[PDB]
Parts: sequence; structure tokens; C-alpha cells
Amino acid sequence: MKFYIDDLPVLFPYPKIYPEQYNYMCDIKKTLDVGGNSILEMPSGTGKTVSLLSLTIAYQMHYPEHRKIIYCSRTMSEIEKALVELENLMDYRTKELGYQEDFRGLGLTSRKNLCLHPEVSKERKGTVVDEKCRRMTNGQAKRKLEEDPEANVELCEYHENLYNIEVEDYLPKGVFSFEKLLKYCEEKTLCPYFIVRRMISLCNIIIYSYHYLLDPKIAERVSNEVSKDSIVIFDEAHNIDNVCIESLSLDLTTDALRRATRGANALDERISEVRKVDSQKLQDEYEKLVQGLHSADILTDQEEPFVETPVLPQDLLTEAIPGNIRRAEHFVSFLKRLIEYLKTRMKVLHVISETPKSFLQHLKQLTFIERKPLRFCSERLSLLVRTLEVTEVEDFTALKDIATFATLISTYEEGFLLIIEPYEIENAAVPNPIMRFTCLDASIAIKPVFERFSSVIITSGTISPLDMYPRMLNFKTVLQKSYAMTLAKKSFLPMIITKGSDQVAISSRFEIRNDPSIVRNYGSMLVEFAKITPDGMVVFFPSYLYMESIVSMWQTMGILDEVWKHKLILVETPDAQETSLALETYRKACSNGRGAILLSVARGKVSEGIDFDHQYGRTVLMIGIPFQYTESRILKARLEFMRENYRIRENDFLSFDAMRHAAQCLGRVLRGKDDYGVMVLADRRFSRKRSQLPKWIAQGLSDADLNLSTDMAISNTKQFLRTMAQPTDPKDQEGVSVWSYEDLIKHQNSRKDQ
Amino acid sequence: PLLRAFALSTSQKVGPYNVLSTIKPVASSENKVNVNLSREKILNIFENYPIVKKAYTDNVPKNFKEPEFWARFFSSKLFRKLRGEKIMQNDRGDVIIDRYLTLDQEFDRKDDDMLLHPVKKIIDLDGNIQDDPVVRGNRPDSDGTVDILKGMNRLSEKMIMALKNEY
Amino acid sequence: KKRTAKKNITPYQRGIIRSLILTLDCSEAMLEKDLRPNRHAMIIQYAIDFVHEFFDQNPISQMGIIIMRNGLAQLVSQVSGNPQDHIDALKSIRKQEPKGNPSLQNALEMARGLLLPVPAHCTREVLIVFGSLSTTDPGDIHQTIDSLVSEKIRVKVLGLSAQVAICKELCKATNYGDESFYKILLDETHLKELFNEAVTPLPVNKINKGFTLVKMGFPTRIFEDTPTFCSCHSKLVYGGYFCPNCHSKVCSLPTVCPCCDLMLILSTHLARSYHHLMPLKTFAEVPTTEKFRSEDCFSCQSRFPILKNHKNGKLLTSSRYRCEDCKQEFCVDCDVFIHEILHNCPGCESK
Ligand code: SF4
Ligand SMILES: [Zn+2]
Ligand SMILES: [Zn+2]
Ligand SMILES: [Zn+2]
Ligand SMILES: [Zn+2]
Repeated sequence: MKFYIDDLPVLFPYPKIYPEQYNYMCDIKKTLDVGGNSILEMPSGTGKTVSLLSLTIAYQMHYPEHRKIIYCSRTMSEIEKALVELENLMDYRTKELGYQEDFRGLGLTSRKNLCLHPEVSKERKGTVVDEKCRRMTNGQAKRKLEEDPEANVELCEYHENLYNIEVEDYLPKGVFSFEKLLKYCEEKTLCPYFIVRRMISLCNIIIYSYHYLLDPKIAERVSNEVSKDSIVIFDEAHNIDNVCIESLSLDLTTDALRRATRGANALDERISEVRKVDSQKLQDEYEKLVQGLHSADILTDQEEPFVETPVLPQDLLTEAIPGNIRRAEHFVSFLKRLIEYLKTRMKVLHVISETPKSFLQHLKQLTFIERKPLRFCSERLSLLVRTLEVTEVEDFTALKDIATFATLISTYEEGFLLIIEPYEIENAAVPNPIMRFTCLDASIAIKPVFERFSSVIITSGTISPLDMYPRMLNFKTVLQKSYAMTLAKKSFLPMIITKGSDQVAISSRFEIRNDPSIVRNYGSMLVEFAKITPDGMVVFFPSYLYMESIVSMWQTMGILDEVWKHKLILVETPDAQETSLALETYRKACSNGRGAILLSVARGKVSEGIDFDHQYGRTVLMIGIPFQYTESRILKARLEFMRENYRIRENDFLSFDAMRHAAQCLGRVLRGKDDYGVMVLADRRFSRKRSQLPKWIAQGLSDADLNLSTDMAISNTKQFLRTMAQPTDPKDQEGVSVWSYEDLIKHQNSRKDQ
Repeated sequence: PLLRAFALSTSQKVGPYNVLSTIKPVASSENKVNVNLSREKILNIFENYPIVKKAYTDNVPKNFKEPEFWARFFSSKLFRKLRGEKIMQNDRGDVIIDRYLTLDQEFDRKDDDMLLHPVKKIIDLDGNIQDDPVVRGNRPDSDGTVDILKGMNRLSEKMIMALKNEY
Repeated sequence: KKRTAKKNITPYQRGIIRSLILTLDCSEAMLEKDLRPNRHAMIIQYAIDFVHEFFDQNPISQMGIIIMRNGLAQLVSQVSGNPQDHIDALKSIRKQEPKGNPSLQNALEMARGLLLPVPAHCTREVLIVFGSLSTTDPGDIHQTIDSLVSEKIRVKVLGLSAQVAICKELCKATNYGDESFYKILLDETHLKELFNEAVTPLPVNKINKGFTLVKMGFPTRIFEDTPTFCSCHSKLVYGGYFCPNCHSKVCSLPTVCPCCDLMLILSTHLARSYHHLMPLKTFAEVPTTEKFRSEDCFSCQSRFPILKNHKNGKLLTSSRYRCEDCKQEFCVDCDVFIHEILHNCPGCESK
């Protein structure tokens, strides 16, 4: 199609359209006209990605100003989803237009999933791979190699071929999805990571995960060339706040503290030996401190920066010397005092939580070490290590942990809160004190971007209610609109199976435990569904331990034998690799004959990015409703902050979060409108939350479908599956809900110009 | 045409799948003599699991695997495979049983090793998780039974691969 | 309020010769309780009905029956042109009870083997009455599907109360892509009409393929009675036919000569074909108030026309569903009868 938005050619890649998509285009354009934020809940039953990209590409390529687009999907999985879809859009746009492209748009993830060097990438832990690539191609090992040709220094050489040809120019012209990028850069033997990383200065539109936007420890290279004005799109933004918090929290365990002790000892050895060999350079660095923050080589570092800056991006940093810390031995002694104070405060008997200011004063009491010198510890340690040009980091992992802790707790205040839990009550009365440190205000991490960028978007197939986010994140919006699934047919059957056959209220709320009534009830539910649905089914237990116990003692009964007799079982397990393997076998079985069941965790990785299309998902479940307070009081503290700072009570917030995750789980089971699928729930408490759900889910959830028993549930879903199976394709009722090629939109809404 | 028909009616390998599995699950009752599909079930076992075939073969010259062999097999295998780790209780998994247990451990290990594809980067949960960043989370969501889950995964994938084999 | 086919848009080609290999489903699934006796008994009954019908309307084709028990495909009737053999085979089966899982792959491979001898002008086909929700394959399936479509073997399947992805792929694959052949049912009557529509030859839009003249000859009945003697079953039969060329007796059939192997027919089979090739234009339902035509039937003489102004009754409709080319009326019963049983339109014959 090529219709108009009263100024904008739109090269929508499909002959068909959807109505909701057209409204989406209209409203997002209206947003881009006037600087605002205007969160927009478009049900995932449609294609939100196609609408977003089509309109935004057309806008950027039509007006002359907003030259760059930033797209932040939650996980690299959705990164490549957006990438492949964008590539197809681009091909369509060229095909309809000839060649008017001149367009580049690149994904951006990390070394671990990009480093092509065989031996390097053979490593598993991402941090190690990062370190290996750093050493193999640093500003220093290159000098060691070139000045001293020797077997000591090797290189990916992909960095070298880049240095030869790629950093004069760019990749040919494509919007390279990771499949395409990896294939090509394998052929031409390049290092994809550095390729895209340097390329950022030229890509018309960039796609990268949230962390690269909010995690200050990697959101450093944000080069306002990237936007300065750009139009920014948050896809799948319902889990924003937790990304901020997890980007700003921090953990401590006495064992890591002892590791830091070992690292400090190794540091003493290293400084001793080097100052025996060379100290004049160390004094030169003393002078480079005394002149200023040493930005000339604490910041002008093509390859150097060792310890990231966990504080917000340099906003809350001074630039003078850290006074006495200028001496390296002084610094080591400072860290010694710090770690010992941490140990003794760690031996505290029971739970204790403090404001950072309070803890700061207490440390001052025990050892008068001031805040201002403390803040500089991170870069101090990092550049000291650079001056030490150490051969390994594993010894210093705990050191950088402590540096991060010091910087955070010395920098921010009155938004964060310490807490010292001496143990894990799930195995209480054991030695395992943890110095948990976390933020409370989600808005802190976001605030810089809403400060920087002007026109931003928020979009998800699940966001609800559309007012909690302006509250929590403390940001101004314009258009807070929700879109309704205009369907000429039912197409999915939300239910609330509150009572099993025993007509007994059920949930996971009681405990994390057994109560054979509940267990047998759920097992009956699951097995009858496994009998009835065709290939493809999911479940979403509320928490991992819950699944572990439940399935263990299901296997105790014979319940699993029956579902074995019908379909396949594919559990969800903590190691990511095996999880991916299981998931792909699930897909392979669904599209094959045998039906297959995958049971996972709502909070877990599976729900985050994985998609469940027509075949791959028919009948999700929600065994229980996901809640967190199973574990300790960090949620309690954050909720305290919530109540005092925002006019929000506990159960309100808890229910809101729970329904957020529930909707995120549920929305996965549809892709288009041709798709369909049951979406059951299961708990007594669900019945009253019917309004918390996103609108388009609520519409399909009629009143009569509440607190149904399992039996009537099976009846209804049987009738559904049969009815949907029918080829109910009048194709004239689809002129209502499809707005066919170039005309029904044109006719209908060009008349609706009223 | 009669010949062709006959030949096709002959060389008709049954599927693996259910009966193959079942030979460990759906087969827990007839503690009598040669049960249902006795030769058929045992050959399904053999194609399904090399270890039992090898043990039975090794225990032909002595120790009859008909009654006493299958009796001890109940304990040993049907605890090893299928249900939870018997660990305690009837530890009849002895001699050939225990030996083959030890074997099958690392054997299934090496099989699983032989299973790892470089999955296409849509699904790549591995590269998906954590292998973008170097981050610091929390984690809070008790041994054993994880092996049970790996067992069912391994069984299913072995089945499917014995079918992608295009034998 | 009407439920009519708008237009027929392949009234130019069909597969007149056929070799359809119906494959039933006799596996543990078919023992559930959704259709009155079960799935299985009702299935076999309707299968008998369909066998009679199909060998009527396509009286020159063959057919073979295949079951799927215990994951095996066991041929229960060689591909043959005599309805009675297949009928008896089904009779025998219906007293036997299903077991094991349906091995769609094995049945498919057995068919593909079975239809090899069928010559080029004859057309192949299969009709899976798939009842279960799974298969159990001893091999790659897409391998088989590819082999199938390589051997030009259309397939139509009639699932029971669900939709299975692989079957949908199967139908979409062999039938030149054009997906319409995976129709699944929602009621017993729907099932009857399913088989009924399976009876007819099958066009979609045929690719330009080889069209070939086929040698065949017609027999002449015999006279003597005591001289009972047969050359196709080696019995004494009181009188039969003579191959015009082989010149040997053959018990009554449209069968192939068992001596010189050329097809035998009378003509009435060819007449059935003619009926299928060029059907009529669907009879139109005349306008309620704009007809002003004769108040009777035409082929019959029915008194069911109207009522002349009766609030809602006359406002309903005017039973005058009238064919186009002859432009003469016909009551509903007459139109149903013409378009079902006899296809010579009464008036359109006369001019
Ligand atoms: S970017 Fe190049 S040098 Fe670095 S890890 Fe990847 S392949 Fe190795
Ligand atoms: Zn005869
Ligand atoms: Zn003859
Ligand atoms: Zn009449
Ligand atoms: Zn006529």
C-alpha cells in the first residue's frame, strides 16, 4: 500500500491493513508532531512492530529533521525480531520505489553473542569473553606486539581487518539482522562487535536492549550524535521500572568480601613489585591526578576503561583529586579499611536497614573516611590497574564489586536504602550474611533520558493501567490511549478457573508447599487440558520453587503418566542453554505431529521475549497469580518508599505488578488475527481483578466466564476449538475488521475526515 | 504387483515413540512371565536403550535375564530411568546393573554432548540470556529431580533425533 | 436469506478416471464417545455408503482400502474395480476393534507404493479419514510429502473434531498449493455431505498436463445358459460378455479384460461422466414481487407459488426458483431434484 497521513507517504509492506494499526499510525504521528511521550497500548494481537517501523521510517525519510530513530526492545530476542521485520519492510520499500534507500540500521547487543573469534567465543561467561577480547585487542597489547614481535601477543585479527578497511567506511548498505550480519562478517572475516559499535555514528536507526539505555555502567558511550533530538520508541515497556532498579541495585556476600581481601593482597604484591621496578610513571600519574580528573586518559580511552562508572553517567561526579587517595598505597589501605569495616558490619546479628547517609556517618564514626574521597574510588581503582597493566581480572572481580559499592553508596542519597540480611531463612541459621543494597525510586535511572530526549514513545501489548507509569516514573505525557481488538469473531477465551471439580477455591497463595487437595485439583486441570487442546500448550507457574515442588510431587502421583501418554513435556530449567534447547524442541514438536507442553515461570526468562505463534501456543495457563513476597523484605522497603512518596498502598501496587506480569504472559499466545487461542487463568483471587487486566483482554472476558469450574471450562474450550476450526471466512465481514487494500481505509476514513 | 505389495507389507518398521517410551513408563504391572509384546517390547527397549541390550547380552551365558534378570532390572533400571532417585530403599541395582548404571551415566552425557547444535539465532536463549551484558542481579526462585527433568528432555530429544536420522 | 454457491468456475475440466485409495483410521482414538456408537462404527457405516456412491458415480475407477492399526498400514482391499470386494472388506473390519496409534506416515508410504501401477491418464488420489490428534512416524514425513508431490498424487483428508498442522500442510502441499481440501467436520450431517462432496471428481485449476487417448472396447452380452463358463474367475456362470478383441468371456463388469488387458465398458459409464463434465447453471431464485410469472410448477405441477399480500407471509419470499437459460419456473422440490439426481433441465431440454 501507499496511503497518506495528510503529508506522509507510508510504504506499508502489506496489501491488507488492520484498523487498529491505522489508528496507531495516526496517533503516533500526532505524537511526533508535538513533543510528548504519550504511552500507547496496542494489543499484540496485531502487528505493532510493522506499524511502528513503517510510520517512523516514513517520517524520518520524509521530513528533513528527525534523522535518527532509537528503538529499545526489552531483550536481544526482540532486538532481532525488530531487525528481521525491519529488513523485510526495507526490501518492500525498495521494491515499490526502486532504489531510494541510502539506509543503514543496526542491532547492537554485546561481545558474548557476537565475538566470532573461535577460541574466545568458546568461553561461556560473558564477562570473561569481554575481558579476553579486551586483552587480545587493547591499546597496550597491540603496542607490546608491534614494538616487540613475539609469541606473547596474539589477536582476533578481526579487529585488525577492521582497522585496515572497515574504519574508513561502513558495511555495504543493509539493515543487517544478526543472522545476516554474522554470515557476512564471517565471510569477510571481521569482528562484528567493534563493527556495529563504531558504526553507531552512522546508523539511521538503532535497536538495542534497555540495559544499553538505562544501565549506566554500559550506557556510557551514548554519543549525543545518536540522538540529540531523535525520536525514541520503547517497545515492550511494561517492565521498565524493574530494569531501572536492577540496573542500580547491588549485592554483597561475605565470600566475595574474602575474595576482595585476596585481591587486595595481590594488589599489594603488584604495587610492591612494580614500584621496585618502575615508580616514576606512578608519580607521573600522580601529577596527572593533581592537574585534574585525568580525563585525558581516564576518559580518552579507545580501549582502556576497566571499572565502569556505576554512578549515573558522570552527572554526579566531581573532578578534583581524591586528596590523599592520590597515593596508590594510600588507596590500597583505604580499601583495606573499607573491606574490614564491611566484614565487621557484616557480622551483625540480624536484619538492619539504613539510609546511605546514616551508614556514611557511621563509617565516619568508626573510621573517619569522607564521602568525597570515597566517591572517586571506582575510576581510581580502574586507572590504577591500567597503570598496573595486570594480566588478569578474576582476582580483582571482588575489588571492582567493592569499588562499585563504594561509589554508589558514596554518591546517591535519600532515594536508596541499605539492608543487611544475615542469612537466607529458607535455610535459616547458617552463615550467609548479605549486604543487600538497592534503589527504590524507579524514576532515578530513567530521569536522564526524559531529560535528554524530547519526543519519546511508550508501547506494549500489555500496559495497564495507563496511569501508574506517569505516577512512578514521574513524567509528562500527552496521549494515553488504549486500543480495542475489533474482531468479527470471538478468537480467544479468557477464563477464570477459580474452583476445580471439588468446587474449591484454589491458588498458590497459601504457601510454596503441598496441600494435596490443591495439587490434585491442578493436576486434573492440566491433564484434561492436555487431552483436549491440539499441539502446543503452555503453563506459567508463579515461581520456580513452586514449580519444582509441584512437578516433583506430581511425578509422585501418576498424573504425569497421562500427559506423557498424550503430549510431550518440556520443563523450564535455570541454565539458559538447556532452556533454549528445550524450547526449540518444543517448537519442533508442535509443528510436527506430537503435541508438546512447555511449563515455565511467569517471572522467568521464558515469558520475557519468547513469542508463541498460532501453532506454538493454543492454551496458556496461569497456575496461580504471580506474587513475589514469598521471599524477604526488599519489596517491603521499596513499597514503604512507594507509600510514603506516592499515594499508593501495598496491595494496590502488588496487584498491579501481578497483573502486569499476567498480561505480559497472556499476550504472547496471539500474533495476527488469524491466530487464536484459549487463555485460561486459575485462582480464586483473579475474579476481582478482572478490571486490572488490559482492555483488549477484558473485552473478551465476559461476565459469565467468571469463577467457572474446570468442568465447564473444558466444555467451553471444546466448543471454542471446534468453532474456530471452522473456515468461518465470509470475507465480507472481514471488510469490517481488515480494511482491505488501499481502498476501505481510503474510502472509509477519507470520508471519516469529518 | 503381488511381490511389491508383499515386500512393502514386510519391511515395515514400527515407530519408536510411544511404545519405545512406554517400555519404561506404560509397562508397570505384569510382574509375571513374558508380558505383552515380550519380544517386541524388549527390542523396542534395545533400540531405545543400548545399555539394557548390552547387559542382557552379557548376562546370557550365566544369570538368566528372563525372570531374575528382569526382576532385578525392575529395581535397577526402573529406578534409574523413570521415577526419582531410589538412592535408598531397594538398591538391587547390582553387578551388571550398577556397572551399566555407571556406564549409562557418562554415556547419556556423551550423547547429550553429541546433541548440541548451534541453534539458529531466533531461539538462542543462551546468547539471549546474560550474554549480552555483564550484570549483577539477585536471584531467588534442594537438589535432585532436576536430573528427572533432564531425563525427560533427553529421552524426547533422543527420540526425535532417531527420526531426523532418516534411517 | 439464501445459502447457495455463487458460481462454478472450473466447468471445463475434471479427473474423470480416478484411482482413489480411501484410508480409514482404526486406532485407539477412534474409540471415544462423540458420535453415536463411537467414532469408529459410524465412520465405517458412512464409509460403506461412500463406497457405493463413489463406485456408482465414477464407475470406471478403482479403489483400495487401508486401515491404520497399531501404527501399521495393513491393506484390507487390493486396488480393484469391483465394489463388492471392498464392501465385504469393510463389513469384515466393522466387527473388529481398533488399537495402537495412527501411523499417518506408514499409510502414506503404503499408498504411494500402491498407486504406482496406475497409468498416466488415470489420476491418483487418497482420502485420509483422519480421526486422531497425533501420528507416530518411523521416518521423516516431509520426505514422504515431497515424494508424493513428485509423483503427482493429490490428497484430501477429513479430520475429526480438531485441526492438525501437519495434515493442513499435507493437503496444501500436494494440491498444487491451493488449500481447500482439508475440510474438517462439526456434525454428522456435515460428515455425510463431506463424503458426498468427496465422491465427485476434483478440479481446482488444472495445470496443463498430458491428455491421452486410451484404447478400450465394449463387450456384447452372451446368449447360452447351460454353457456356463468363465474366463475371469474360472467357474461356470450362466452367461456373460465377450471381449471384442481378446474374445474371451468375462463375468459381468466394467472390468479390464483378463486376457488381452484392455478396458471394458458399455456406455452408461461414459454417460455418467458426461453428466459430471458440463453441469447446469445454478437455478436462480426469482424476485418475490418482481416475478409475475405462471402460478404452477413447470416440470411438475405444484401449487406452491405465493399467497398474495399477507403481512409477513407474502413479505417472506416467492417460491419460484427459476433456472436461467430456459427462464422457466420450478418449485423448490423440482429444482432440488433436478440439481441433485437428474441433470437434464426440463425446460432447457425443450425448445
Ligand atoms: S570482536 Fe573480534 S576480537 Fe573481540 S571477541 Fe569478537 S571476534 Fe574476538
Ligand atoms: Zn468370471
Ligand atoms: Zn480381451
Ligand atoms: Zn415442480
Ligand atoms: Zn432451464
